[PDB]
Amino acid sequence: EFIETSIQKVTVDCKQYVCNGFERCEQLLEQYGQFCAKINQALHGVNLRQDDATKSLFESIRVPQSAPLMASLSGDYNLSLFETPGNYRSALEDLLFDKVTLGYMKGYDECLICAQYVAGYKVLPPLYDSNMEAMYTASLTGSIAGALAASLPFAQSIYYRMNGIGITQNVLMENQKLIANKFNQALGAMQTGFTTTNQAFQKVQDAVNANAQALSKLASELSNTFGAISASIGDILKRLDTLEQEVQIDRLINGRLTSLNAFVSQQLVRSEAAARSSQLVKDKVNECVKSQSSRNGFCGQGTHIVSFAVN
Amino acid sequence: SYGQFDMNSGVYSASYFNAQPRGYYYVANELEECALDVLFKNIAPQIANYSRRVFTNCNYNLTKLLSLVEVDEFVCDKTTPESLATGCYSSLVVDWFALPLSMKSTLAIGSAEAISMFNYNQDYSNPTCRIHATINSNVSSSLNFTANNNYAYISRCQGTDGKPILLQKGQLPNIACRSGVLGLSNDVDYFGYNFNGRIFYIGRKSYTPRTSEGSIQMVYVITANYAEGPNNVCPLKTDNLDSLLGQCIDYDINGVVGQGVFQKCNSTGIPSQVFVYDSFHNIIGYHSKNGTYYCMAPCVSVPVSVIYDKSSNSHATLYGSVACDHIKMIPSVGLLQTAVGCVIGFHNTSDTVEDCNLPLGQSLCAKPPSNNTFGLAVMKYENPLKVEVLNSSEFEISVPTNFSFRVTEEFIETSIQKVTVDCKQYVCNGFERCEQLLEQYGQFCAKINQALHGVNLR
Amino acid sequence: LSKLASELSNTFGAISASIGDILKRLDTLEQEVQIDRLINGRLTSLNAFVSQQLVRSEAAARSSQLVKDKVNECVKSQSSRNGFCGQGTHIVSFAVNAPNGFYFVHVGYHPTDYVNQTSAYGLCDSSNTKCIAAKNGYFIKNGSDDWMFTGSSYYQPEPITNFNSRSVEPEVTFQNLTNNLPPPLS
Amino acid sequence: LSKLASELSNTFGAISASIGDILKRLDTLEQEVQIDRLINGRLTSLNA
Amino acid sequence: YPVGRTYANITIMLSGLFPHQADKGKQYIYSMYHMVNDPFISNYSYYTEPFDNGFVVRIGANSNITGSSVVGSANATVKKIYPALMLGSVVGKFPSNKTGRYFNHTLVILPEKCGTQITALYCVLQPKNQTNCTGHTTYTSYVLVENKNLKQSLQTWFDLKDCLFEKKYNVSADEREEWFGITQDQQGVHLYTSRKNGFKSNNMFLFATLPIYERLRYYTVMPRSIKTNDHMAWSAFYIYQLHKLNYLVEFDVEGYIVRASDCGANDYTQLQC
Ligand SMILES: *[C@@H]1O[C@H](CO)[C@@H](O[C@@H]2O[C@H](CO)[C@@H](O[C@@H]3O[C@H](CO)[C@@H](O)[C@H](O)[C@@H]3O)[C@H](O)[C@H]2NC(C)=O)[C@H](O)[C@H]1NC(C)=O
Ligand SMILES: *[C@@H]1O[C@H](CO)[C@@H](O[C@@H]2O[C@H](CO)[C@@H](O[C@@H]3O[C@H](CO)[C@@H](O)[C@H](O)[C@@H]3O)[C@H](O)[C@H]2NC(C)=O)[C@H](O)[C@H]1NC(C)=O
Ligand SMILES: Nc1nc(=O)c2nc(CNc3ccc(C(=O)N[C@@H](CCC(=O)O)C(=O)O)cc3)cnc2[nH]1
Ligand SMILES: *[C@@H]1O[C@H](CO)[C@@H](O[C@@H]2O[C@H](CO)[C@@H](O)[C@H](O)[C@H]2NC(C)=O)[C@H](O)[C@H]1NC(C)=O
Ligand SMILES: CCCCC/C=C\C/C=C\CCCCCCCC(=O)O
Ligand SMILES: *[C@@H]1O[C@H](CO)[C@@H](O)[C@H](O)[C@H]1NC(C)=O
Ligand SMILES: *[C@@H]1O[C@H](CO)[C@@H](O)[C@H](O)[C@H]1NC(C)=O
Ligand SMILES: *[C@@H]1O[C@H](CO)[C@@H](O)[C@H](O)[C@H]1NC(C)=O
Ligand SMILES: *[C@@H]1O[C@H](CO)[C@@H](O)[C@H](O)[C@H]1NC(C)=O
Ligand SMILES: *[C@@H]1O[C@H](CO)[C@@H](O)[C@H](O)[C@H]1NC(C)=O
Ligand SMILES: *[C@@H]1O[C@H](CO)[C@@H](O)[C@H](O)[C@H]1NC(C)=O
Ligand SMILES: *[C@@H]1O[C@H](CO)[C@@H](O)[C@H](O)[C@H]1NC(C)=O
Repeated sequence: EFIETSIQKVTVDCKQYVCNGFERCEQLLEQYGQFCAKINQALHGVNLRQDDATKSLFESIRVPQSAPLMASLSGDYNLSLFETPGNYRSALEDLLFDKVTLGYMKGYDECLICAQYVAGYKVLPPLYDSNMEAMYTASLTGSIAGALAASLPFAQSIYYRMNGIGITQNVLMENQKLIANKFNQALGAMQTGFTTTNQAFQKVQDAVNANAQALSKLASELSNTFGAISASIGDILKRLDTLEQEVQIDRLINGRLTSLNAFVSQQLVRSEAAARSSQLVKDKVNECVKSQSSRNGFCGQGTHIVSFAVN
Repeated sequence: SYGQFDMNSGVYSASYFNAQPRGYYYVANELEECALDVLFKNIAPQIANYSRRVFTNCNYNLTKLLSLVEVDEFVCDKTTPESLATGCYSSLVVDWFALPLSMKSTLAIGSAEAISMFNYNQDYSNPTCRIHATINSNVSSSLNFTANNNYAYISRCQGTDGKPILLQKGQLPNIACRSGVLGLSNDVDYFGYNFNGRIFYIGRKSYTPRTSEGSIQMVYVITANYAEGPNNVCPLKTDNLDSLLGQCIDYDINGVVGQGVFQKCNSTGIPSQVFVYDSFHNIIGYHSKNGTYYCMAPCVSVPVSVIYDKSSNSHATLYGSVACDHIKMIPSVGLLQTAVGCVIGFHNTSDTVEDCNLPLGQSLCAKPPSNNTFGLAVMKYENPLKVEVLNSSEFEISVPTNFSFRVTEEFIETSIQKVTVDCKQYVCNGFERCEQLLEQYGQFCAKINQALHGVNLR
Repeated sequence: LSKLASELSNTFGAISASIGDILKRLDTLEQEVQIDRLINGRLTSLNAFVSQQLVRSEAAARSSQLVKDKVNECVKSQSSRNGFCGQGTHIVSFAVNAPNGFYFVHVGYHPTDYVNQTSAYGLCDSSNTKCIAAKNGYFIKNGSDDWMFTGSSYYQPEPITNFNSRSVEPEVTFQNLTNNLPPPLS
Repeated sequence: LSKLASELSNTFGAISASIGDILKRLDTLEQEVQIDRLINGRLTSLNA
Repeated sequence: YPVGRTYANITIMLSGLFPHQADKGKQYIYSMYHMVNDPFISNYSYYTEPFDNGFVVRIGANSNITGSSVVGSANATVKKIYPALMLGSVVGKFPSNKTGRYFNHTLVILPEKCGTQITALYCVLQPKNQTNCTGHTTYTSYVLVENKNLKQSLQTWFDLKDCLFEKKYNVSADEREEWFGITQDQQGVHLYTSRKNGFKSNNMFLFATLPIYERLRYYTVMPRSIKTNDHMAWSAFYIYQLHKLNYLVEFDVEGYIVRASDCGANDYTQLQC
């Protein structure tokens, strides 16, 4: 299961988007009334809300105790996908960030992002680094197999998980090697063949594609003529007189401000969805990961045994 | 930008700054002078059979032409005569005929006379300029401008079925009716015509294009095509490439102006047509006359941000992804390199902080300046108390020995402000004119009132 | 409300934002155009406010559901799960009113100082006759194979009785003892 | 759905809410302005 | 191809004048002299198809292969042969009650000197009064003949008066297929050919703008035969009529078009556009 708990932190300014730096368009925007300061205030508010939500989510992720050695070696099951070692990143997180079509120290000197920089908007970096996020995730492992805190081997913990489901002691002690083989077979079946036909990876790619499509639309509403003679304020300035320039620049300003307001409303709606997604992620971590659930359906289909969380 | 003095402490975004264009470039490959003297050289054509010329790859000098005419009225859409003498366009199409100023409203848009429907019908899809010019007697005698005293226009063009033949926009008149009108020598209103088997009904009505003093009145319709390619029709009115590269530079190449940076890219696209465009109709390419392909880009702004600190009154500047190199080459419009970007303030510190109310980006903080500038603090993870896994039957536990209560305060906003807006009182201010225009605008106040009533009831 | 009431001073590309000023200054065929621009701007602002209220209604409804859950879980009862009612192990919760919402006061436990100790899965006698296991606690040793009982959240050892010890099925992973056995194992 | 289909009868400042009515009445230059106003109104309704 | 600009490595929804899907169009074939004297020709020249927005022809397809003579009883290889086209404004009836007479200024296109030169004459033709060459009730279709300047045959079949620009263009002699399109705008008539900008693909570019300000409404294909026992066969050129349609094309690294869906052939192409 994948739960998208993030929104893109995007800031747009006043005059680089509505105008292209011409003093005529800036003067006609100042006579048009003051709107873009509201845009900046709203975007700053939603970015601050998202950063505080991320901080609260990762505060709720944190465990008081952890066993780093348990995930690496102790389990007879091949749980090396969640074993952490450049990047302190597990195998599953590397597979996720590698098999999708998704840095900041020299992003200007590269030149898609430069198209955003000329269009008049940027994508802010996340509050936590990728290494810090991966290490916060890796700290969650090492407390999954702990309590019924006390550090436990993974095999004994799996025995205690399956004892309360309804499998008795003699059953599990009779064929424990078959249990390990079944667990390793399920983990290997998940690891291989999950990049072409599954709903969760399709949802990951859909979220990334939607986050790209929002910026693509925000940059593509610059070429709309909006009923004017041209989409460039330079051509309107050069071609028409000082009395008909006002009408066409007014139509252009109307179009760009409508696009900006639509993007701001889209960001608000996505933030309201991401807050609920963050609450659901907190609930799933505090129910299925650190403990064993008693209610079916809330931690996937079937009777729950164990759960892991990765970035 | 925000409009108030007292500001909460936090990192903001404080608008981009562009690089001003330093220099000039100009190619404007040389062309031939126009043949516009033909507009004043031969006999003035009548409206029924009016001449049309198309000028391409041409240069014209407007002062020499306008020294010969006296403009009485110009009607222009999507363009202006001031722009025609300064700007360069792709193609020029000129129609001209003789017409007195007493019927200057016959060619007006929306007229219902015989000229607008059986003679030259103007096309409004490209920028046009219909000019009513009067040529006086002295200049007309100088350039051998004469009147034939036989000027007429088609007043009826009917087929065999007794219905008029409307003329499509921007086309020459119907060849049968034009030939029938031209062949006659008098004025008729309903006259049969035998056009090699076809039975056409035509009507010829004459007019006088001169005046008492002998000055001849003319109508000059000028259509200018602004196309996406290079502009080769220019009015008559610095350095070389690779002396400039990577600098924002305004163009004057083939009548196309703008701003941006040139670079020497590999040849891409067809070599004949000069410019190369993308999907968003933005020019990105340029093929020189020497075969060198210059790839073109906009000169890109620098993304900046401001870190402000109240209770210390300190402001610092961060750059979004800009390296210290691009800080040094161009004006901004110590420099510590950071994973986010170079900062003009700040001082380095070998410090860590558990949490920061002033985040900078990827796990970087900005502590308040309590030497003389901010301190670049880096947040890093603290580790939980590690517990070892034991293979034996005895396992390590961690039983606490002391504790203290921690009060957690949570606020959950579960209400919205119940607001109702009077649409008539908000859109208008009680004026009857605005109320009538809102009523003719289509009603919206009922839907607004229903929506607010629904959300308040919910 | 400030953004709603600040759109009355926006000219929207007209001569003035006062309809009376437009009425006085301009003729009719331009009066309709200027008032049309004003009407477009004001109706766009009104529709933006309507969409804002409709968006905030869903967040208010979700927060109302969350407040109901928190009141029915952490206030009237002690929550077994951790993290849903504040940081730490929950003790008690008081709910009070707030401006446009509810204010929650959760009282956690938050252990401060920890002791590193070892413990077994359970204590059994000789040839696995009958074995016991801890009930809300852990088994601790003084160092001379003297098994004692301690709490799961505080260190104060007490002798093992039949009341904090629950009988469990024998296994192989338990620790077998020989001398000074606890009274439940005798 | 009722609000979606009720914006077809909105004149939006134009002379008539029917494009066929505008086409037979006004000239070529005013047709562009009136159809632009109508297009803006319908697109605003669709985006809403 | 788009006029005046180049696109590269992109896919554009652009609208203009293009032929639609399928639409094999009219199929025209020329033939040798009857096997010596009495050159063999087809029904053309009595058909005046409407010009509409314009047309585009496939020049010299089905060449370099083994085919068959139209009048011959045996098989022979086929080479590219350039069509000669008539374009005019008003059509009427001949004195022999046959169709194909153009009563005002007409544009003819003639390839000359074994395909080395092509000319465009805007040359209004009077019917010459002779025994069988467009006389009184003694008519067969005019045939443009040449040995193994076609204007001499035209002046034998027609009378030339008020002739204007005789623009001549140089085309190389080759057996590769080409394309040729005629489009009329308010700037005049536009001729398109595939030989400009090198010869790499089947796309056509603007290469001539003849000042034809009269609206062309009809066109016909004048018959042409070659004097040549010997068995020499000639290729086929197909005429496709343009339409006011919309397309979605794809550009490669070079300024050329690889594939181009037609928005309206079927519903899936409507989605694809
Ligand atoms: C467009 O056409 C006009 C003609 O009306 C050009 O104006 C001409 O400009 C030249 C030089 O600027 C003038 O020549 C000068 O003449 C004086 C004596 O009159 C002489 O002392 C100077 O040394 C120089 O030779 C010329 O007189 C003037 N023509 C008229 C009628 O005044 C104009 O230059 C043209 N535009 C362009 C861009 O060339
Ligand atoms: C029938 O056979 C003849 C062989 O003489 C074919 O002519 C050859 O056609 C190919 C088509 O790819 C030509 O290659 C191209 O040549 C151009 C020339 O500039 C070059 O730029 C391209 O990259 C490509 O290499 C080839 O040159 C041409 N041969 C000659 C001597 O010109 C003809 O195409 C065949 N016709 C059919 C319908 O198959
Ligand atoms: N004078 C003359 N000219 C010719 O072109 C000719 N062609 C043939 C036979 N050659 C041909 C020419 C074209 C196709 C043909 O039309 N090819 C395909 C197209 C398939 C498709 O549309 O993808 C076909 O329809 O089979 C077949 C045989 C015989 N005698 C001739 N004689
Ligand atoms: C109708 O107008 C056309 C175009 O202006 C005239 O055609 C010109 O006639 C002169 C004199 O014969 C020639 O020198 C030009 O070459 C012709 N130009 C073209 C484009 O054909 C035509 O003479 C006019 N008709 C009448 C009856 O005057
Ligand atoms: C001018 C006639 C006055 C009396 C007409 C009375 C009634 C007919 C009603 C409507 C048609 C009016 C035609 C207007 C033509 C003027 C424009 C022009 O010619 O360019
Ligand atoms: C666990 O699985 C991975 C991939 O399936 C494999 O590379 C690794 O060797 C396995 N570990 C074992 C079998 O111990
Ligand atoms: C000083 O800044 C540099 C930036 O490259 C960094 O590498 C270094 O760790 C900093 N010194 C500290 C934090 O003591
Ligand atoms: C303890 O002794 C019992 C006696 O049968 C045995 O079953 C059990 O396995 C022993 N446990 C260990 C850890 O040796
Ligand atoms: C053309 O565009 C595609 C789009 O993904 C790109 O992958 C490719 O590198 C580009 N250049 C080519 C094909 O030379
Ligand atoms: C030949 O053309 C004439 C037109 O003059 C037409 O009537 C006849 O049907 C045509 N015959 C064939 C076989 O195409
Ligand atoms: C067409 O030809 C006829 C033949 O006499 C001539 O009278 C007529 O003027 C011609 N058409 C034009 C437009 O000149
Ligand atoms: C065309 O070819 C002829 C001879 O082949 C030559 O004299 C003439 O200059 C050529 N014209 C052009 C434009 O190449």
